Amino acid sequence: SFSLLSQITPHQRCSFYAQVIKTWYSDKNFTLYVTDYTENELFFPMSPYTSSSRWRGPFGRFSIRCILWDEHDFYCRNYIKEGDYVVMKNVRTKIDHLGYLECILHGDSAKRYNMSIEKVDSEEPELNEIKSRKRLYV
DNA sequence: GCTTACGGT
Repeated sequence: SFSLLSQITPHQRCSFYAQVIKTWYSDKNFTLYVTDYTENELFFPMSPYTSSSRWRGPFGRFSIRCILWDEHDFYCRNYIKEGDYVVMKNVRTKIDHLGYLECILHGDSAKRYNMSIEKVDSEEPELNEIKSRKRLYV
């Protein structure tokens, strides 16, 4: 079952559709910042004032950081692009030191947890709520 | 795993 990002909670696995606002690969991991244009009280509040001008996403508590490790790194780092849509499945959630909720795709070569992330074609009807809610927001 | 809400690799 899928959840809107508004609905998800830390230390409970979740699946959701989202649009990618930001990517950044590093020597340690691959990070995404994603939104479905629903607000979560535990998300980081992005400032309209100090955010990078490149930030093509919403402000306030409307996006979430996703850390991708290992196999998830290697798969996505030169594949998932900013603006792309994704479905993420049975990902783990946790907080950072300041209490902000984020999600994590950790190593799992045994696939114990049935984790997956895959691109969704822009025209798929599954993305329609995201597109409308963006309207509402914009 | 994670100091970051940057960069453009």
